Amino acid sequence: KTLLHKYSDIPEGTECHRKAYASTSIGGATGLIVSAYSIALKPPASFLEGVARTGRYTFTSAAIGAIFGLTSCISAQVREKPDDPLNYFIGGCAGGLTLGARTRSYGIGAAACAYMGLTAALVKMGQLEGWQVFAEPKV
Amino acid sequence: KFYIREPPHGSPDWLKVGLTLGTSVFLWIYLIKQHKEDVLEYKRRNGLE
Amino acid sequence: IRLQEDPDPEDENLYEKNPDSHGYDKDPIVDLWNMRVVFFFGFSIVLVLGSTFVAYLPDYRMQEWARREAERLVKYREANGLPLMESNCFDPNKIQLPE
Amino acid sequence: RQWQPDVEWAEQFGGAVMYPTKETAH
Amino acid sequence: MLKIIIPTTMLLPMTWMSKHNMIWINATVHSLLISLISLSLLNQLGENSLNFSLTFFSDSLSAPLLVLTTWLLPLMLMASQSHLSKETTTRKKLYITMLILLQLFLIMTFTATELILFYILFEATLVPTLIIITRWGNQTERLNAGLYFLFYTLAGSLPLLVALVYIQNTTGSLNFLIIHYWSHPLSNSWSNIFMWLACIMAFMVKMPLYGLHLWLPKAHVEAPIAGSMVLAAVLLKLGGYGMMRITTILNPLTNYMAYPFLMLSMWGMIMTSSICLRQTDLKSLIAYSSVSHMALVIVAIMIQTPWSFMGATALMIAHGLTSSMLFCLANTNYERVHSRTMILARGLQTLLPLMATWWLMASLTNLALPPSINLIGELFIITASFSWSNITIILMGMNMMITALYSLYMLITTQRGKYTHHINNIKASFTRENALMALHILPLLLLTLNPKMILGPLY
Amino acid sequence: LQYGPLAFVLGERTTRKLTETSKVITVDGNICSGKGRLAREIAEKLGLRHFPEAGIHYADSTTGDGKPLDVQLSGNCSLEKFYDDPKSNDGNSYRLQSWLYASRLLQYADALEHLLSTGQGVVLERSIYSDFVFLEAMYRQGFIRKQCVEHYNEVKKVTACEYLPPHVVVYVDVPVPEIQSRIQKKGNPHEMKITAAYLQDIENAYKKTFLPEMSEKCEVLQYSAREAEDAEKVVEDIEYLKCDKGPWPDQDDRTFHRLRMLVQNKLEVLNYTTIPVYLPEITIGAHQSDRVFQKFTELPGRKYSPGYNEDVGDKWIWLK
Amino acid sequence: MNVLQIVRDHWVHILVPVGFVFGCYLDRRSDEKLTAFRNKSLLFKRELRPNEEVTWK
Amino acid sequence: MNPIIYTTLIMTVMSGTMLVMISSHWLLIWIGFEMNLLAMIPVLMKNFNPRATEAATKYFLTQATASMMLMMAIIINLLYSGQWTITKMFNPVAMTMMTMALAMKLGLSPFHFWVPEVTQGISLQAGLLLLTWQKLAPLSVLCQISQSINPNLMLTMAMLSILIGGWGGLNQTQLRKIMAYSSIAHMGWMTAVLPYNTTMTILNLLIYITMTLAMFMLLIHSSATTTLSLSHTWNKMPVITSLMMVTLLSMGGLPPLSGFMPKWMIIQEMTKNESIIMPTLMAMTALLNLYFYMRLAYSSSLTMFPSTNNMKMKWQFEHTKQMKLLPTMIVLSTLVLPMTPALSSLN
Amino acid sequence: DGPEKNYEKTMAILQIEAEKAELRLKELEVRRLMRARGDGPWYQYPTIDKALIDHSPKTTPDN
Amino acid sequence: MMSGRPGRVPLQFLPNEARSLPPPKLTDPRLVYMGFLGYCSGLIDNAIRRRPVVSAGLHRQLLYVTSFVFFGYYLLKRQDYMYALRDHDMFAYVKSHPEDFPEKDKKTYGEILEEFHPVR
Ligand SMILES: CCCCCCCCCCCCCCCCCC(=O)OC[C@H](COP(=O)(O)OCCN)OC(=O)CCCCCCCCCCCCCCCCC
Ligand SMILES: CCCCCCCCCCCCCCCCCC(=O)OC[C@H](COP(=O)(O)OCCN)OC(=O)CCCCCCCCCCCCCCCCC
Ligand SMILES: CCCCCCCCCCCCCCCCCC(=O)O[C@@H](COC(=O)CCCCCCCCCCCCCCC)COP(=O)(O)OC[C@H](O)CO
Ligand SMILES: Nc1nc2c(ncn2[C@@H]2O[C@H](COP(=O)(O)OP(=O)(O)OP(=O)(O)O)[C@@H](O)[C@H]2O)c(=O)[nH]1
Repeated sequence: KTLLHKYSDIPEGTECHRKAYASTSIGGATGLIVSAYSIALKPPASFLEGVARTGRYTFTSAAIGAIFGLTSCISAQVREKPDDPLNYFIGGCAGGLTLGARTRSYGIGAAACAYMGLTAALVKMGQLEGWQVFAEPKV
Repeated sequence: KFYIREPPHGSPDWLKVGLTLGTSVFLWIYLIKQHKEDVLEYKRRNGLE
Repeated sequence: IRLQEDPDPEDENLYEKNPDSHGYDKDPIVDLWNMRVVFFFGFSIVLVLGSTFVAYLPDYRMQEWARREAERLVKYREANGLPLMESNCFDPNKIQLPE
Repeated sequence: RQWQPDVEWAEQFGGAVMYPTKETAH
Repeated sequence: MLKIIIPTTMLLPMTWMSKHNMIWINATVHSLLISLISLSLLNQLGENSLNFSLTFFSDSLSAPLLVLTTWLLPLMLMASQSHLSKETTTRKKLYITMLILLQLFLIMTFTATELILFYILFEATLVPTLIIITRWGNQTERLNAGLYFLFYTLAGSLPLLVALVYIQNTTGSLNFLIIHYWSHPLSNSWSNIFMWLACIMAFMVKMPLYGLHLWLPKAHVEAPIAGSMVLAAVLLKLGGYGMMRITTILNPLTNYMAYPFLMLSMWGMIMTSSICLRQTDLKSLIAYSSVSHMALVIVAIMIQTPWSFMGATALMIAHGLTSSMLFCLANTNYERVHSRTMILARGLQTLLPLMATWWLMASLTNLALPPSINLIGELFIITASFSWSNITIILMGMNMMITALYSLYMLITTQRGKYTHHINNIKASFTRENALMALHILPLLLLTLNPKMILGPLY
Repeated sequence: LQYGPLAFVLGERTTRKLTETSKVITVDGNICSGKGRLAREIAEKLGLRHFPEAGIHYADSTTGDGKPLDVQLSGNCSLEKFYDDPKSNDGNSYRLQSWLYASRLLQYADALEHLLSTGQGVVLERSIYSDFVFLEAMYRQGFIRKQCVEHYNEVKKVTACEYLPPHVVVYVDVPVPEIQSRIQKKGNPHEMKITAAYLQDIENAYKKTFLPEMSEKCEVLQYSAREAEDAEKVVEDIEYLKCDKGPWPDQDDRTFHRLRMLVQNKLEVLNYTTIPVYLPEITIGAHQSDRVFQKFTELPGRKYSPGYNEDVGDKWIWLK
Repeated sequence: MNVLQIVRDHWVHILVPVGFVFGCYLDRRSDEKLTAFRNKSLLFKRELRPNEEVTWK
Repeated sequence: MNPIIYTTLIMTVMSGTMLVMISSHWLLIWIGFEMNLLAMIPVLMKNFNPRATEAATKYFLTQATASMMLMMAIIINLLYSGQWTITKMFNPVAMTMMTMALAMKLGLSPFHFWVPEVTQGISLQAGLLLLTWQKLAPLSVLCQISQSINPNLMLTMAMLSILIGGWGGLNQTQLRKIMAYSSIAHMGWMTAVLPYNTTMTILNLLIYITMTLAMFMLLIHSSATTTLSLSHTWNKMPVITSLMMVTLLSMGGLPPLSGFMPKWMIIQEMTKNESIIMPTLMAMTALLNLYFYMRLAYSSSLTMFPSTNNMKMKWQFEHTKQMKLLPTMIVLSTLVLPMTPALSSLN
Repeated sequence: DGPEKNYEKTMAILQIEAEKAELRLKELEVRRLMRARGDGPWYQYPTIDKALIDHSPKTTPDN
Repeated sequence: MMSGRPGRVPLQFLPNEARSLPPPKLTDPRLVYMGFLGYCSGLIDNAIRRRPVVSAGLHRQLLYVTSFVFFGYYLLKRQDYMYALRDHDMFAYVKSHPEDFPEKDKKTYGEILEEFHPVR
């Protein structure tokens, strides 16, 4: 997970450009994966609009990835609180708002604001405490 | 009587049912003796009697 | 006619078949017997004796035993002049407080 | 009597998918 | 212990194998008999709970609820043999089977000694109630109603499952005594809050607090009479029993994390009681009233004060008996008018004079009029809450002020006033309905003489 | 035992029993045309099993004592009622046709079951393949709504596809003025009021549809009234075919074993008849359907499985 | 007096009562396994009386 | 198909699965998979309808591809270790290689796309065999090689199995497609615990076996394939719809019914393995299965859907089937929670 | 009955629960411990038996 | 996990050395529940076949109780075996590994400093 390792290596609220670059790379790769799937299961009748479909998906996912990159890092920089889970929460909601902008609907943006912001807090909760999702076999 | 034809289970299938009692009493008499033989062998093996 | 269904049945009045109807079931004799059960095995054996049973239940929560101990304990304590109930509970003399 | 399902409820559960769309319309 | 369980389950073969028309009789006989035996369990010692075995034990909290559930069991049979008379014997037997199977689970969970054992039949009560609400419910939206009631509790219960097994792998056994004696100070680490949230939300859902309560109006209204009573008089109270039991290992985390629920509950009771002031449906109005009383217990349990627990157990029972009665009031009126709108049948007192009385102490009991057990509950809780903070009495007393208006609001709209001209099917009340109503009110005033029975282990 | 898979494995075949007297001959024609009379004569003169026309209570005839059960308990439709008001709002017309289609479809299975289990040919009146002539007739004057056709067809492909066509079909050709002649002599006031149009509309659908498209898979011989009464002439005509077209002169023991599987299971043969497509004439609501089912269940004999009803005298219930 | 039928229709009434007397049996059987600290806790442990051998059953 | 031919075809399919579970040599493991495949297709071809031909073709293409892809995992392990013994293998790429190779046979990940469609095309009895017996053989290999698995890779495959398997189930009318989506969801539950402790992977298997035998043979007894067709069965035989709703509730996992026993033990194990987020999410997705479970239960017996006048013939006749082992199936599939500590027998 | 019955009986309940509680905590520790080290009775993952080794002289000395 | 312990002969439902354990008593509460399952199958068995449930084929459900009881009984002995086996080699391990199981110090609650949080 070297690409994911980039985000973890950069200290929170420090070198915001690096964190934004690391974050948008995560979003871009994630958008590419889902876009490639969508092309597969759903046939893009003409090739050119197929590149349009994957362009939209990648552009969106990068935007959420990028916007969460700044908002998380600058908030920790501004408030001098790197451990605070709220840093990701505002960033999570900020990312959710960008999704609403891309889909042009307040309701979906509001829904993405709450859910992504909550998850963004939770993942930071896990990083601080030490939560493991894919725990190795211990017993 | 009511149904004009003798339905397949309308008569007591004597050969089959008599088997069912036969196996069940076998199934039981095996169990009690199996419980019995397990008991004193466990007692003898673990000391006791 | 949408579906071949039946019209909504009309709520029968148990009274107009038998004026003494008690509303427990249609048949009069069991209805009268249901009266006996619901009252005899309701009010009679549960509310009356059950109340007396719980009312005359033996000492619950030791509400009076503690009183008698307190009277004896308080009578002991002020007789010697020491305070009638210490501010401390687990005697500090044994306590081995860290540093 | 208590309400029971009718052709409105049945056709709600009838078809290719109870959650339909234009793609699944045909 | 066993002296209640086997009689309850052995009651099931009786109903199935009884005569065609005697089902209601013999079931009612021994359901009341079971109540008598349960009352023998009501006795409690000083401090040690009445412990029976590794599998079952009772304390001063479980016993009052146990006798309440067994006491309830005859009442649904009494309340249901009017809208199920025109049904096939098998379905009647199945209906009775559901109730006692439900009631059997209630004895099990309240007497359970292990939290997981408490947990297994904690949701197992849902299956019989789901059948009762769905199959024998008399409405259309009961289907969506059952789904709302089922999914809400599961959505809260499953986190408890993950939380509970985590306790087992970390602190050995989950025996209620072994937890209480080996309690350790829960830390403030950010995992312990999610620890705290999971151990609490499960009991939150089936104890409707503001926000997590929309299932109750849909649960109560579309449910049949027997379903409504069992759901409102015991089912909303498994959550209550859990909190008094499970908050042993949630301190001092309960001290700081209690705030969002306390504000939600204290404000919610004002909001919910306000809904009661303008409810078009009589059953819904009673249902929302249960939210207000239950939300009061939320503050009661979550303050974690000796007095607060005591008043909780007082409102624990008194609300259940009262809410069951009011649902009986609505049911006894419903089939005569075949509608649920309150203003449909006004001026019932001039037509049915005794029901005017039965509705009257019923409204007074819900009013927390002293010395009814409801007043002992609310008044005890107010003092405990007031010690916690002086401001809350503004919220606390306001609820009583709102509780007054809507309680007599149903009284004036239905009982008093001018009788409706058009209706002409209102027959003189069957003495079954009358007998059942006294079956509810009479033990309530009988309990007034001995609050100590239902005050709880904190007493 | 039955034709269960153990029977076929142990040696129970189907081609051994059947012989040249194994045919699915159907005597058929217009209303009251005397087809049933000719069908009996063919049955007697060939030693060939006869099947009378399947009425509303034909299913009732098969089950229990064979006593026709109540119309409410079996049919929810009356042919005499259909005569009075063919376009009644209750849907007596289509309910009559659909129930009749099921009854003859059951009759078709009973014929095949006896034929395959005995090798003796079967003669029946108005095989299910010819049942459409009435529905077509009941559709021309609007006795049923248009949608009844599609549902009746929808049942037809999902059922009649597996049941293979007869060997030779006997047709009693009878002109409408003749049909308008006898039905007065019948006397039953319900069948006097049959429209000449209905007798016409069955005829052409019988003529231009039933005979030609179905002729390519079995022999068709047309007889008017005189050649209908001549039992001697028709019977040797029936014997004087090779019977090449049709699936029957192609299958082996494999299909017949499978065919007797479906036919022996009396639930399966009409399983697709209770198709879940909803239309007002045939759909019955939950309350009415449930109450009737209780009324059906409380009847003697039907309370439990056959041979398991103590009321009729099923002794040894505790041992069966 | 019709006893061939009062038994058939009223034999159900004995089910729960024997269930209760049964329920006491397992209640008074399960406690035997729970003997363990019988007259052992120093709060209640005391000198055993001349004739009885078990303080609490 | 001749019953003697049918019996032999099933006999080889059973033996092929039996061969897999009893082989210490990787080649023989492959032999069992292919010859089980070699006799699975004709059973799906028993009805011989164009839908079945589409179903059988789909089933063969995915299974043959997975089995052929399985060979390289053996060959690569051979190449780097020279060991044909089925044990902890010695190559991460080979370990990765077979894990999706076996997963496609089970159909957990997007690989699962063949599972629903093949069940739709083929008959109810064949679907019962495909979704119950044909899942023992791929599971047998995973149990033996569980110690070598990458935890991240397998847990993911399990996650999307319950995730997608439960999610699409809300949008299925045909009961056959509902069962397959349930199967994919249940596939995740066993596979998730597989790296941690294999004992209750088996425990989930026999239990999940019990309902699927219970449900499918109930459905066969009903002779219904659609939700509406199932709804009409209340009129004919209301009792069967009653048991089906018990199993529907049980298979959903509500306590104290049997279906709660696997999930409860699964959550307990990974909780012991410090994985506590992972169990919680699967439990949340478990309600997704319960929804269309309730929808079927609502349509089957909890409510009373309209019937058709043509149902009256069905009353007169009776069922000729013998539904062997159905009585003990549902009882063993609905109330066995009190006998939970018997799982140590599997160990 | 007397409070002595409930007092002594509950003491036995606590004694049984305590031993059960500590055993489970030991069981999770041992299961973790012997899974890692592997020098334990269970968790012994299969190996290849040394019996299946051909010790007879081969056709080539270098063996 | 006991998947490869030394001595496990494969396909052995009840190994011989398991006989050194107290056999399940013939009326073990677990066993009678197993007998319950056999009966509960019997009642529904007549239900599907539409027979007089309780009083229908006394032979049929009688065999069900017998079959479930025996298959239950042997299961219980096997179940008791593993739990005894699981505890046995457990104890043999901890004596063999004293260093990994320190004896925690004996301090009464008097010396333990457990901070107190008021409820206020
Ligand atoms: C701290 C390190 C990380 C820092 C950066 C933050 C994380 C990475 C950036 C955010 C990633 C999650 C947000 C969603 C990204 C993908 C969005 C996407 O695919 O949008 C397209 C589409 C939604 O639109 P649609 O429904 O198709 O409607 C329009 C139809 N014409 O999509 C669909 O239709 C399908 C549904 C959405 C796609 C499936 C779910 C994708 C996300 C899964 C979790 C990813 C987690 C990444 C981070 C952790 C792992 C590295
Ligand atoms: C865990 C929670 C509960 C889970 C399970 C819940 C199941 C039901 C849930 C609701 C289901 C949907 C709604 C109801 C559907 C009803 C289905 C049905 O078919 O109903 C009608 C039917 C008519 O009855 P019938 O089949 O004629 O049989 C009568 C008895 N011979 O009725 C029947 O077919 C029912 C027949 C029942 C027969 C019962 C026999 C009882 C025998 C008891 C013996 C006791 C012996 C005691 C011995 C003591 C000493 C040892
Ligand atoms: C509808 C949504 C849910 C409704 C509300 C329910 C309650 C909200 C919170 C739900 C929590 C569920 C998971 C909690 C399980 C038990 C928690 C527990 O025992 O505490 C652990 C808390 O640890 C956790 O990580 C628990 C989970 C935290 C929350 C993240 C997952 C749950 C939320 C998302 C899934 C559920 C939401 C619905 C999704 C559809 C302690 O472990 P630890 O982390 O201290 O372990 C030692 C070391 O630090 C490393 O492990
Ligand atoms: N819809 C419908 N009506 C039928 C069918 N078979 C007979 N009928 C009706 O049955 C009535 C009398 O039976 P017919 O066979 O036409 O006349 P019949 O006087 O009995 O004399 P035969 O024709 O010799 O049997 C007429 O109203 C027919 O339309 C059938 O398959 N479908």
